[PDB]
Amino acid sequence: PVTINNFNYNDPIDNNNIIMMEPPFARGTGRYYKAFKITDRIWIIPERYTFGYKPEDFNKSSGIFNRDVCEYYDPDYLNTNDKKNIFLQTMIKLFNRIKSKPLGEKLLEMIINGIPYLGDRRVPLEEFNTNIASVTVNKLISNRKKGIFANLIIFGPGPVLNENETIDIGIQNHFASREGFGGIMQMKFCPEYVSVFNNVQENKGASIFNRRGYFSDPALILMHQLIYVLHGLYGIKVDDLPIVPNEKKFFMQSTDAIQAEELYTFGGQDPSIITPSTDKSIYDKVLQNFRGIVDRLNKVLVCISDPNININIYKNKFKDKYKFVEDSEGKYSIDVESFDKLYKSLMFGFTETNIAENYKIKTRASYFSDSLPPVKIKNLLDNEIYTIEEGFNISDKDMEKEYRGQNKAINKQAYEEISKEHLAVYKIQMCKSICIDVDNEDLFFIADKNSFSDDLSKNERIEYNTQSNYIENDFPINELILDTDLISKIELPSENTESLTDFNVDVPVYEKQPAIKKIFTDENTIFQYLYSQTFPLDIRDISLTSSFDDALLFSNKVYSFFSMDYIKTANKVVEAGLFAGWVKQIVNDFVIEANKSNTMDKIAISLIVPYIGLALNVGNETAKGNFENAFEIAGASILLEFIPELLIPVVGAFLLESYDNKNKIIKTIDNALTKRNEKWSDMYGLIVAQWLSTVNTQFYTIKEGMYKALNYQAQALEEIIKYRYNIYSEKEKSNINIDFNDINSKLNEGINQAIDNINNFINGCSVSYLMKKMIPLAVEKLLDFDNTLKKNLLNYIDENKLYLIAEYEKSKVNKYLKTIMPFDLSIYTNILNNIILNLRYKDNNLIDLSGYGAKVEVYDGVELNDKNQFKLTSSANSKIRVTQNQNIIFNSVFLDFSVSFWIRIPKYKNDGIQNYIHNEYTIINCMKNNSGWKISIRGNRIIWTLIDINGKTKSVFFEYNIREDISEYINRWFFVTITNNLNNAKIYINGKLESNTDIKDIREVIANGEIIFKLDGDIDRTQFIWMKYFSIFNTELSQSNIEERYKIQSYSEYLKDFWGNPLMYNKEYYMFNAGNKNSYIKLKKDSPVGEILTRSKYNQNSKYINYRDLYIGEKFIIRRKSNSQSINDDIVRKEDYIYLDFFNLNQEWRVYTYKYFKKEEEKLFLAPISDSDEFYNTIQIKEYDEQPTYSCQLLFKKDEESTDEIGLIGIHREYKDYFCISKWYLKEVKRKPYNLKLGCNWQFIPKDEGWTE
Amino acid sequence: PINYLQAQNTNNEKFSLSSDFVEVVSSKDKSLVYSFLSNVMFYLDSIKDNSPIDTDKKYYLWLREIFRNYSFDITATQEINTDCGINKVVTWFGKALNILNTSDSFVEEFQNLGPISLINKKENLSMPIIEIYGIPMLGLPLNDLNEKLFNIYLKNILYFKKVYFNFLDQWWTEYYSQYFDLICMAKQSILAQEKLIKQIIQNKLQDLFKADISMDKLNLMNLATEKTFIDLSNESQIAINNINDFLNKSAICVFDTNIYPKFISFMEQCINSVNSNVTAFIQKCTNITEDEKLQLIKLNTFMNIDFEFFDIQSIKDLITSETDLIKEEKESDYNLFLFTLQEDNNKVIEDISGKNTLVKYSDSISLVYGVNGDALYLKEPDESVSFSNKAFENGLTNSFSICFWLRNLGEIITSKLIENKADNCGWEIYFENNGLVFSIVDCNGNEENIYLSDVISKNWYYISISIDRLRNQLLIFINDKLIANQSIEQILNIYSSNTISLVNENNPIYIEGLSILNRSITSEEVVNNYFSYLNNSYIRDISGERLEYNKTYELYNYVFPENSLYEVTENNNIYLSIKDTNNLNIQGAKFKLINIDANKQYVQKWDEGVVCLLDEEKYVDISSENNRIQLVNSKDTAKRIIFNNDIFMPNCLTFAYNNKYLSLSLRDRNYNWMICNNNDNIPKAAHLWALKGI
Repeated sequence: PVTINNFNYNDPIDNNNIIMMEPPFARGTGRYYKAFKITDRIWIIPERYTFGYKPEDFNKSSGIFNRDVCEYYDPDYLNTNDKKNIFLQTMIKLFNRIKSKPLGEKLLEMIINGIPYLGDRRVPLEEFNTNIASVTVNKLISNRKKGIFANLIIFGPGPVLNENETIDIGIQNHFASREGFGGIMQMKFCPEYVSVFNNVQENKGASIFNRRGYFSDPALILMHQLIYVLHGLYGIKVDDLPIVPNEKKFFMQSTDAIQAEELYTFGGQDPSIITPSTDKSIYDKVLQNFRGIVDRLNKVLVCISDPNININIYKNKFKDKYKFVEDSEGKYSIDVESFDKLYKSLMFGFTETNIAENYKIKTRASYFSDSLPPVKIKNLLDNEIYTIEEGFNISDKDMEKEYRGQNKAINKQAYEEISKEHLAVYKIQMCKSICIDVDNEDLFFIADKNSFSDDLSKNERIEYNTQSNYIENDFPINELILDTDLISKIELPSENTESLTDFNVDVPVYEKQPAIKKIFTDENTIFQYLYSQTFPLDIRDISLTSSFDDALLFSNKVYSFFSMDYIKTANKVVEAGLFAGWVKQIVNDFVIEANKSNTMDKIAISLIVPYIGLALNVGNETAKGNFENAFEIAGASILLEFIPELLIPVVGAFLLESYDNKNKIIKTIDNALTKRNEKWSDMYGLIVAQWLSTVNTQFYTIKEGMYKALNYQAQALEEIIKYRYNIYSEKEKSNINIDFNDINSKLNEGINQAIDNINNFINGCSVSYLMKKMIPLAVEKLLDFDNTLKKNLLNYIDENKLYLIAEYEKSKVNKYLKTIMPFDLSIYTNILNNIILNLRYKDNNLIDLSGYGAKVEVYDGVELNDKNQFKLTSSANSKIRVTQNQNIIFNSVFLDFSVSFWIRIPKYKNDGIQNYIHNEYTIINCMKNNSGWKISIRGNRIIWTLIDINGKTKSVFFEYNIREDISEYINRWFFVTITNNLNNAKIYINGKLESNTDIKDIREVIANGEIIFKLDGDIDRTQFIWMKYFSIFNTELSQSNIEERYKIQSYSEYLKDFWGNPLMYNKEYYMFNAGNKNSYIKLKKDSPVGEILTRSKYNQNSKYINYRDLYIGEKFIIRRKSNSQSINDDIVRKEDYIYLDFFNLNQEWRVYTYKYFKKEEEKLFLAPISDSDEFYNTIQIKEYDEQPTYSCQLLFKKDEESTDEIGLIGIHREYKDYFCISKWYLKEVKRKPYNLKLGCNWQFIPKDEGWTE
Repeated sequence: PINYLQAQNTNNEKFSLSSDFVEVVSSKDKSLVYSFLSNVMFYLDSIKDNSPIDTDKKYYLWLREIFRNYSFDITATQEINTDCGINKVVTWFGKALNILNTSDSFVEEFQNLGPISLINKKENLSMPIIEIYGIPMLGLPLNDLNEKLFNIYLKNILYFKKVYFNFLDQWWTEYYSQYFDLICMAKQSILAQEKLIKQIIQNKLQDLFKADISMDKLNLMNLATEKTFIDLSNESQIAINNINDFLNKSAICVFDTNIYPKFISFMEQCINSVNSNVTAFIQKCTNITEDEKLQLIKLNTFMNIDFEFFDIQSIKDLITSETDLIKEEKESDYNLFLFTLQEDNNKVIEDISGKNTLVKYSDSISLVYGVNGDALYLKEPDESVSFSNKAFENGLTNSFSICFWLRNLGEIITSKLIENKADNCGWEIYFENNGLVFSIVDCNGNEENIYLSDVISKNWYYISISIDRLRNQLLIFINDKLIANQSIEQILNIYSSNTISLVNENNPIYIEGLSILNRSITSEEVVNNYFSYLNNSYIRDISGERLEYNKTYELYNYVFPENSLYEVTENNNIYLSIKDTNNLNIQGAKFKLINIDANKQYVQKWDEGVVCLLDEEKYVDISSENNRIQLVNSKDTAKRIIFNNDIFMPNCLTFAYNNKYLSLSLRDRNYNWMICNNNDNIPKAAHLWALKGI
């Protein structure tokens, strides 16, 4: 339906796709531009937007245009035909990328179909007119002029490259695209100089490269502007109460008025800033405009300008555009449901956040988030950099995880930083009564109290037909996606028409303003404190001080907000012998000083960071005194720099009508109650909007300041280390081995963890402030209004007591107006993940799903299965080779990383217990030159060894007892995790810490970058090891995280056997009871019951080994009962209905139970397969225990559809242990926590190659 | 430490708390008592010189604040990163017992100094006497000598354990004894502080009794005080448990970081002797090759790792007694955990939490499988169920929560559901309008009624209400969402009664999994329980009831939850499509689910079946030309679909064929066909379906 054309700037004019356009703003002043029709009704003019701007404004000066962007100027840009062609091809590529997905195709289709109405406010309703600057545009055909219809015109960037904009045509101070009619909309755009942002509000754990800055995708910016184009075309770019910033104080950011359209377009929490009253006002204005449009359509009879126009075709087109409805007679009418859906989709469906989520792009979290300087993209036409399908985040280039393609630190080859010479910013010079310059974008944003509507104070007239109107600022994007049609073609009229004659139009005028404002203030706040932590590049020998004044006095002194011990250590000077140790200790102390929190349990908040006040001194002198005590005593209001006035209007009283018709007087009371509920939510929405636009912004600024302060501290420490290293002599430097990349990575990880803690604390503080100091004030007046409404309703009823035969109504009112509508914040709101080598199964082969593109080579000697289990044997070709990207590796210096997997080791050969005890064989190796880590297995132990460059060895192992009667680790799957940090190396088994060692003596470990899975050593030919779910993390894992991962990896739909493998149908099994681990079942010699005997034990040769036989007793088998599901899969699933048969001689007998028994217990009835009315033969398999386990329970049921439980199979004893069914167990399983030692717990043991007599 | 402990006891009934030990001991009047409760004393000093307590409202507020401050102070902990994981240190352990109380925070010293610093007698180890007999000699072949050497190797390994065990016993006798003594001294301070607070409360209540207040209010205040005493006892027990865990972990890590290295060092100086003796004996044997001797020496030599027996988990399981296991088994957070079983015409409903609540129910009640088990079914009008327990009296300072599953089969006039009200005090739940209402009222007139909407009939709902009086926070969840987070700071004593009544009042209802907890719950707990309860291998309709075969249903797509698919004839073929916006009045198509085992009634996950559509008894087939789902009048040609569902979308199911999920398709000239999709451009939410009872 939508086609992207191809051409070049030098193609000859054909007057069909390449034309000599006359832009509307020319005002009949000639100056045609070569225009290209990329798509139907869409044109591109690769030229600079010089309409309104003076030519001298293109060069940078001391002035500025906008006070919230880092402007960039380049007059030479777009000065040669070649540059024009590059711009045109980039536009083509961006449009193709947009159309590559259904959502973009739908947006483009709506733009194309949304042709402007053929008129405006200055036209009689009963006729069309095209001689308007907002409808037709002129073109030159001569080598005189004709007119053509257009929707969108895209120009090149104006004086400011990184400031894209969309412009609508206004005439006589009236805009036709704000009044339902619509008009031609222009754009100024540049795909090269995109903006940069940060994700301080988003937590991704202790990620090295997180919060390093991201650059936007030009396609997303283009779609963002196209949303404005769509809104303008559909005539819903209406103006209402703007969000005016407050500029009374000095620390408050200044900005131009913000309309609701921008916040709606952005999406997320932004629409919550618009009060529901303003939402309703905009909705009503749009509805009135649409009513005017439909009246015009119904009253149209003829056309004047171009008689060749087919009026019926255009009427049908407009009907399709506005979703009107044609009656049987022919009249056009508005359907409320269709109009509501259209409005919600246009305003809340097409949003930047939704588009980014659909296209898998990263973007600003909120409209009020801070903005960084822009960057220049090296080349957007290189498919190795920017692909249409995946954009920057190319999966093939290992750039899909965490939007790595957009990260400034990762994709350093895809952009160039802008020179500060050309950047122009609006700065405030604060001088103490010496003078510090601060970018205006770094100040607090506080909306003035005049930005919020007080329409809640107006009286409401309630009638029988009154309806509750509630606009939900949301729309399911999936519904919009599924509404797109990618087959049906368009049937638009011809774009050509009569030439334009009327050129009256209002061209905007722009003027620069000074970029510097000087003010005087004697207050030392966030800005002054932040400045004190910066030093000139010239200074090299700096020193940390805890005195803010001292830091502000001497350039060589840098303020700090950490413990005095850290300050003393940072300044310490040591000989080269202890230099590496000193660096390690100071880096660890930096990571520890940050990461400091105190638990909070008296606030509904979890943790508090104590050093914010020292860092920033924000609010009522937070630095002085104990910050924690001040917080506990005065709430979170201490942190705020400005307590804002709260607007709480007095809800106007209702004025009900007097309808004599009981029915039409009783509906009025219910309408009043519904309207009251509406007023309640309107009040909640107003309070939330005020909180978001006055309080939360300050907290976000505090978070940004803390991030900046932490970065300043890290930079100062790095500079100090560099200076001290340079002080040392050449020989000492040669002796010393230090990698600054490791220092930077560790500092960034510490900063990220600290920022996570700060983010959680600040979010808790803001939410608590909203719930405690804002809502109750509104609720008080809401209760007052409720009482007033109750009084009004009662006299209304009394005045109509003669009518409406009323006690029920009085009771209903008294009951309803006693309750309060709860406040729901979610209405207005919206794995470890530090993994680098997640190995998984794709198709008869292993791959790395971490997203770093590790190269995996699997040899023919390895057996794999769908259960992600792979087996290593003694064959030379049973080997796996993993090559890791050099960029993504574990820290060599501080050595913080973890390794997790599931393992299964066979049982020691009975005769070969000497080789078992003495021979150690490696199973995993990551060694390059005798340095690295490896995992080996000496019989009865699992050793993890670590060797440094010098040759120092540190080992941590885990030994599972081999004397146990029934071992839980011998040859059953179990979960191994190994964790290493700068100091200690720990080993956990099945989520429980099992051992640790001190590795303080380790010097340095070099990563081999080549992991080999292979059994190496003096192993026997029969050796074989099973492994599963191998993964590596680049951080030290906590006990809770390990336990959670163990639980997650242990969950499966199916059931597990004794070894831990899936339980299968039609597979011979032996039964093992957890409560009687030493007992087995043997069919009675005479009676048809199973006697319980005692398991045998090893008594052959050695006192050093002891175990109990397992392959004894009757061989059981599970048979599918109904055979309903497909026979392809034989795995047994929980709650399945089964027959528990067993092989006796050559026959297959079945386990039954007595239909009626008096006593609690009753011996089972083992007998051949048959059908009878005296026994139940249906068994359900259940797993009551929530924690991981290989046990299961068996329950007897009268029938599949019956809800009567018979009892649980088990063993009891009066000696004479018996294999029975008990009704008592039915209760014991429910007594939390589940008792794993109960007699109803069962396990199945199939013959396995890993267990021998 | 004993002096500090004795400073916390007193005989006078009009004493006063103080934090200066020297001031307390120097007190001639003996009117002072030493206490480390900072918050309680600060609060007491704050109200000092204020209006006297005369009204029961003031007394309730005073008691609530005292209880809150005492609990915050006693249970205070600070988490620190130790080599042995993370330890929850007790902040106040320094001020009590005068340990590491020199200056600054106690945690700060405890971090910059090992846990060994707590005890006053360190370095008590002593090296045991070691007798390592040397290998005796007669020659023998490598085949026989190998077994001899292996036996000697095993014997030496065993001796190296005997020594490890001796060192462990030394640690237990000399080091763990001091930590257990510290534990005993610490739990004595907690009881002393509890006694002090109780005496303060009793003195204040006695003073109030000599006022102009009605006898009924005074009795209510006395009962509230009695309940607050149990609450304080629970808080003190929590503090005792924290102290126990913290000090036990400290002792274990002391062994790890202060004794094991010395044992390793001592044996490192003994493995050399064994190795030398073995080498000498091997060299003294003649009938063996030199390479054989080298290999044997390489085999029979001990490295450090050969005598490392430390197992942190074994130590933890070694200091755990049967009493600890019994306490863990007997520890429960439920004051009522309903258990219902139908048996064989012997329906049993009872509490299994161990609190033995007396349940009185009429024989008219029934039991049905509601969500994941038998559910009380109140059908006949005027049916009542009552649960009796003293703990249900609630009071002033006690946090609890109700949790259950509800299904209303009636309409929507007002109707009581659950209540524990005595005239005015207590809490209530009742249907009102098209939703529920939760009301809590104190004996002083303060009320708090919340309306929870979207409780329309014929739907399963999961109600979870929590009252946490430590934060004065009220949390109400429905399904898996947070509806209310109100504050109850103005809600005083709600002492109501010992029994809560459950009634129907003309509205039939299923009630399942009723549970009463003696503590507040978290959002994570509610979400986990809600999603784990529904993970039962059963596929449910949109209502929430079990999906069953041969029942007439209507099919909806999750993306469009108001559009029912209908049949459309195109190109002499019948396909299922979505109703257009204009023609949204056509009656939706009705479906039926068939199965190979026609006896089976209730659908289960992974079940394979045939979809039956109702005149000619149509069946579902998958077109091989356009991949759309068409209808064929023959069960032989119909496909065998597999039914499943997503865990996090419990009431919506998924169809599968050849491992391909059936799903909707993009718009096609006012149609949205049902297809067997493979493209990735269709949102993953489009292959989730819902069946509604017709």
